[PDB]
Amino acid sequence: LEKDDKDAIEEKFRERLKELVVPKHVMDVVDEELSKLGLLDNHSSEFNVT
Amino acid sequence: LEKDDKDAIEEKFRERLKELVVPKHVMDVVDEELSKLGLLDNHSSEFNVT
Amino acid sequence: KGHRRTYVGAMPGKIIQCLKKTKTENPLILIDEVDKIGRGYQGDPSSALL
Amino acid sequence: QLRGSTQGKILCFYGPPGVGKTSIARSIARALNREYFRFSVGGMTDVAEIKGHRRTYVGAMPGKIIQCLKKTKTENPLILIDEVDKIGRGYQGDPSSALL
Ligand SMILES: Nc1ncnc2c1ncn2[C@@H]1O[C@H](COP(=O)(O)OP(=O)(O)OP(=O)(O)O)[C@@H](O)[C@H]1O
Ligand SMILES: [Mg+2]
Repeated sequence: LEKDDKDAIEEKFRERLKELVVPKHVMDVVDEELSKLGLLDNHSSEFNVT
Repeated sequence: LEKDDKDAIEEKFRERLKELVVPKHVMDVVDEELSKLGLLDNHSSEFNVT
Repeated sequence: KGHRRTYVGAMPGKIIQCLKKTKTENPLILIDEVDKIGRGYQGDPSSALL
Repeated sequence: QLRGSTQGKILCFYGPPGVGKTSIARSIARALNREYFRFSVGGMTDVAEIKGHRRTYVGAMPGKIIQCLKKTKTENPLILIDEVDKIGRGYQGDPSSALL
């Protein structure tokens, strides 16, 4: 199923970040907002801004 | 019981407050803001501001 | 640039309409009134236009 | 080369117009092999172009330097601010302080 429009976003952004030597400071922020993006409704304005 | 809930968000603040000794004056304002925070539906912009 | 086809009425941006209405891939597009572009919410779109 | 790892600096060319101050920037960028980018500062008043936005606004996008980071994959591009001499400063509150 290619209908997934939530965890697909999670895996895409999580994969894009691997190569960089991320500072832990930003790593915490990106992880938190990933956790917040992964629970939200797909079509709310909050999901698009996130 | 298992799985995530809003009270976990309520909790991570509380624990952050548990160590440092706050003045009694601000001990209330945080209390009422917390008690308000649970009742909101999470997608409302008011939840973002609070 | 156009919308993300999530928002209401998310028609493609103007260049795509010109590509459709002209029904050929090599129109002589003609920008007009360039002088007073800029100072939007984004500062200006001029970068993308460049 | 003598002091180990790569490092930044600042410089300021100055001279009569049309003498080639700009072309040498692109040539130096090709010589040192780091990526190039440039943007005017002349006449601007608000700081948002150098400073993005608060992102609670409906239309905000990160300031242009962050776009240049998004394109210039390098974390040390040769930015070239240009024509600072006629920096816009007529608005109340200097953007130039943010530049400093
Ligand atoms: N020393 C030089 N050798 C070859 N070409 C030159 C030289 N100096 C200037 N030019 C020519 O001048 C053109 C623009 O030069 P440049 O933009 O550096 O002028 P400028 O002094 O930067 O003007 P301004 O500073 O007002 O932007 C280029 O196309 C370049 O080929
Ligand atoms: Mg020049």
